[PDB]
Amino acid sequence: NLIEVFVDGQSVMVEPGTTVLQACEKVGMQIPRFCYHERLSVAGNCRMCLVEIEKAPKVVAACAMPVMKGWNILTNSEKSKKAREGVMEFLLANHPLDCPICDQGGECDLQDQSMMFGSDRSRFLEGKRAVEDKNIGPLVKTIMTRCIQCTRCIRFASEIAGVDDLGTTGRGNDMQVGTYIEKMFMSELSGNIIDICPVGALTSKPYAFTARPWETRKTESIDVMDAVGS
Amino acid sequence: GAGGALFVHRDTPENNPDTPFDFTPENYKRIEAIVKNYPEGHKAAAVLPVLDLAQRQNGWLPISAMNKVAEILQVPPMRVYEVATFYTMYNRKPVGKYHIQVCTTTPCMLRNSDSILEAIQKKLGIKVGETTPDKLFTLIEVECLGACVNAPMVQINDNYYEDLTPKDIEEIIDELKAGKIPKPGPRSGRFSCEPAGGLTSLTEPPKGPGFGVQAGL
Amino acid sequence: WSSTADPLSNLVLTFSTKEDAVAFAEKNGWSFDVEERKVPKPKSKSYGANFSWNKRTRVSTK
Amino acid sequence: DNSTYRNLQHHEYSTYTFLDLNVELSKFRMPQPSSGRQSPRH
Amino acid sequence: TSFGSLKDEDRIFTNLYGRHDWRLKGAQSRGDWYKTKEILLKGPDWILGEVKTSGLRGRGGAGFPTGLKWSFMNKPSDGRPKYLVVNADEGEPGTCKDREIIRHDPHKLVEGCLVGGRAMGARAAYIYIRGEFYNEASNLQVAIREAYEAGLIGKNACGSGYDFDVFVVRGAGAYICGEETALIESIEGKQGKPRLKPPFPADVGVFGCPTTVANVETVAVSPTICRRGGAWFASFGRERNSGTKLFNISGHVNHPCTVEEEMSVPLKELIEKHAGGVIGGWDNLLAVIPGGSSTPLIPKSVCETVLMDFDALVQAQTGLGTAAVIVMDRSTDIVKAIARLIEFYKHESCGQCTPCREGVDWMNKVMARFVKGDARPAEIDSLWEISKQIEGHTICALGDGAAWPVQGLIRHFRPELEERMQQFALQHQAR
Amino acid sequence: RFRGEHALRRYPSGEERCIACKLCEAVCPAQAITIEAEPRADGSRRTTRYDIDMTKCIY
Ligand SMILES: Cc1cc2nc3c(=O)[nH]c(=O)nc-3n(C[C@H](O)[C@H](O)[C@H](O)COP(=O)(O)O)c2cc1C
Ligand code: SF4
Ligand code: SF4
Ligand code: SF4
Ligand code: SF4
Ligand code: FES
Ligand code: FES
Ligand SMILES: [Mg+2]
Repeated sequence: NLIEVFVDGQSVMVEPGTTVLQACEKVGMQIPRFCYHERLSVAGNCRMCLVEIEKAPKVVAACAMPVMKGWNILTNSEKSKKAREGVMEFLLANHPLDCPICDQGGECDLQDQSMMFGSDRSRFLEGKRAVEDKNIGPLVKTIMTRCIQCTRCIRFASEIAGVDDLGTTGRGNDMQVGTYIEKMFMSELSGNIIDICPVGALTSKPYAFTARPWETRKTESIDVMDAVGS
Repeated sequence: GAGGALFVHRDTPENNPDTPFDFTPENYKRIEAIVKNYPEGHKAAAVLPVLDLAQRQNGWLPISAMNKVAEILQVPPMRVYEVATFYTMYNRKPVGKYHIQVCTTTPCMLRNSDSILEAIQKKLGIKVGETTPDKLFTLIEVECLGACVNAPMVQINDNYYEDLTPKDIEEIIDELKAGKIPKPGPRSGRFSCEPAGGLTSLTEPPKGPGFGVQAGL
Repeated sequence: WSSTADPLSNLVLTFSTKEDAVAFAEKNGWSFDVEERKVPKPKSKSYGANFSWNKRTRVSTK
Repeated sequence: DNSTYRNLQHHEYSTYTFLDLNVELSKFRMPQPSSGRQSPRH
Repeated sequence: TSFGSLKDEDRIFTNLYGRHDWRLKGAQSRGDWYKTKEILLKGPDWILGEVKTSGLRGRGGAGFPTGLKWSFMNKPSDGRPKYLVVNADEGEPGTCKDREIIRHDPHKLVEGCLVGGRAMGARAAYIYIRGEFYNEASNLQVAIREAYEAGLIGKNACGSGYDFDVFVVRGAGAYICGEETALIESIEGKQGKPRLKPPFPADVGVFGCPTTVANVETVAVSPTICRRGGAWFASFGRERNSGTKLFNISGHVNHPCTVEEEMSVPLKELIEKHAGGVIGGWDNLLAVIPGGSSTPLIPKSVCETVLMDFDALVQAQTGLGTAAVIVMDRSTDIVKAIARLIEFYKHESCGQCTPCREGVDWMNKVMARFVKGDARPAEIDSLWEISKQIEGHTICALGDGAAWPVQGLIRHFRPELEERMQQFALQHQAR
Repeated sequence: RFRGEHALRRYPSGEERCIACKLCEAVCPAQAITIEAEPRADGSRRTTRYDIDMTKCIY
């Protein structure tokens, strides 16, 4: 049966196996995330979803930690805010200054979560990392200096598209996502990696540089290319 | 400290999917013995031993060898590439006959490990990551090799040469290039991790079976 | 440039309830088409499923 | 006697010593358990 | 009460230094493979109780009750195989005890694997040995072959009706794959990156089956504890810190070595007795790292009166770790040594998770600037803050272990950093 | 600091500075800037249309 957990002191009944992130979603709080996608598996590596339990001295990964009976989740606590600020500091410390020339532009999760949960200043006084750009076909443009190594494309590729040609080569700070060979990621479901990439590492090549998210008007229609009716 | 080695593959005449590589029948027997050390339905667990065997046979790991291993184990070539690039004992680039790996971590750095490295560089006339012109020696720096108490030490084709001095390492290099195989082990007169001055423990004969056996046990 | 002749092109109104929006449209006299809200269904996420002993959910990479 | 190093058998090993020993041990092994499928991709 | 001066009759790891025969005959000359059938007949619960009474704690880093872990794995079967994984990826910079055990007491290791497998109800034992130890792995395989031929392992092991297999898995060079979950991932033929907890390895381990990861020294001392009591093992050491320990003394010491002693021997007596003391004498000692790179450093003041013990070193803002004692004398660059350790952690980082990846690279760069003084005193607190941001926010303990040496250096040698910065500022402003 | 007629600058090499990021268009209070961009022949992110209405600009 349902177990009772507490989010900021508010009681909520959740099924066993529910994670902290899903419990907060039920109570109406959206914990920040970079690697967690509800349609993909759980990775737990970006470390952006760390939250504080009231009596636990260690922060837990909300996207991968199942809730226990009588757990109080402090989403807006000082430890949670400091953890978010530190993780955002690391990500932006290694990220490049490409926002004006980046198609992600005003619809970037790194920008929005930096503005909402991260600090407004940089303590990084060293040199940044530059990564060679790969080529995976005429549809997806890869500028991999902007990759945050969140492994969404790898998990999507394998699980959803049944294609296992994406992965991480090397280790440490020099870990790179790619094919390791000149192989085109050509599939009928290839633009979804453009969608799910939280940063501008993977972007649409036909749409490149044409517009910005705030200018466009959104019209909700359906698809006529096939009989699925997407 | 940048590694200096790329993690991307550019096809070359010497390294391409058409490069000839295939296991010998003895290596196929070894592979079939390795594969059945793991539960059925988990053949992917043999990727590391099979890649190690391929490297031992060939001297290094070409992309064709990686593809052959992937085909043999029915695992994705991308997964094989991930393993090969992650693990540092796999040579994705041709190396010399002898691969000197000098430990340069702090327990060895406290003793004169820089002296050993400098002596090796002077003896061979190469830098810290290059290869001799005759394709005989390659020299690299490595992290802890697990022989800290015998620092400084080097590893040459899975052979530990410990308690080294510049003269000792020069002698080892000369013996290797002559054709002989130097005896691995400490070069300071010690046989093992025991203290150099003398045995401060285990000075008496070991007790036989059933020395302090519990009453019931 | 992009010209227009429709005064109500940029007019978007915000309502807290579908009933409130319907009442406003009815009292103002415009026709209306209502689209029901679509909320994502609950999903069972489990990190331990990535290492299943006999199931296909096992991941080949991390 | 406690003055001679008895671990001298390792100045004979070759490239394939470990794998040859693994091959020899194959006879003494026991049947491995099965997952019911040939691979997670099946 | 005082501790130290362990007797050879009580030393568990006989044949250390390899002065006797390591074969099956040599091990059987000692107490190895004695009444193992009787131990197996006594069975799992008795062995677990014996271990709990002996109070053995983990010898491969974090000190956890081995009895508690094996009791965690003592749950009833649910139709899945059971595995004991013996960790022998001795990548810690300062540790050689596992190498010595494997190379000189392989039959002790095999008997311990069998006893632990019986205690946990495990069908198989995978000994994951690092790839650089080729000769050690070959000796281990020879010992396993001798045991199989003698019938000590296999089907009806020791004539007790318990089937048990022992395999050896040679890894590649990965200090991260030394970690338990990364060890499990590397055995499964993957990259070898640590998992998240839950699920714990006692519930979902290698191949998705219940597995227990145990250290070479722990499993090797298990059968000696079983044959003997465990009141004896508890008698050796303090109340909650019991047994004997292998210490690897290295660095600026007269006689670097590996020795076995009591679990609460004072550090000063250990150094002055089993290693000949510091090269320039005890008054020339500068710092000691008691547990390898993972544990912080302590100055001479702390080292003067401190016991090589878990709780004793915890109260000294340190940790016992792997009992690897690195000694640094007054004539060394402590900043450069810690920077080299941080560079080691940078190279030996799996790169999976953002805090350790980015922060360890950042700390490496900061320390590289520090060793030459090309910095400002306001950056020391920034380095402390980023180290605190790395610690506790990572998947595995490598990220925590990469920040503790930095914290220790900042806490005990901040004047050195500030003086070097002042010297660099004077040198550059003279232009 | 005086603000008068508008101008588009160049780098010392002669390449245009504008990268078609539309921040000026987004921040213009009077909506006097119209920008349309596409990749150049060499793949650069450059503008094709950059109009300013000086009867709508408030300077
Ligand atoms: C040889 C060896 C190397 C280890 N390396 C690491 C490491 O790099 N990082 C880490 O977090 N833990 C490391 N550990 C600790 C393991 O994660 C785990 O705590 C240990 O293997 C369990 O053994 P124990 O119960 O005997 O302590 C290592 C342990 C051993 C034995
Ligand atoms: S991915 Fe996001 S943060 Fe990075 S350059 Fe593009 S817009 Fe900026
Ligand atoms: S390319 Fe994008 S989706 Fe893939 S790991 Fe990098 S940031 Fe994530
Ligand atoms: S802390 Fe470092 S070594 Fe451990 S999982 Fe994270 S990236 Fe890997
Ligand atoms: S679009 Fe506007 S703000 Fe952006 S670079 Fe061009 S002139 Fe500057
Ligand atoms: S969202 Fe949980 S660690 Fe990434
Ligand atoms: S530090 Fe060099 S062998 Fe360990
Ligand atoms: Mg995108």
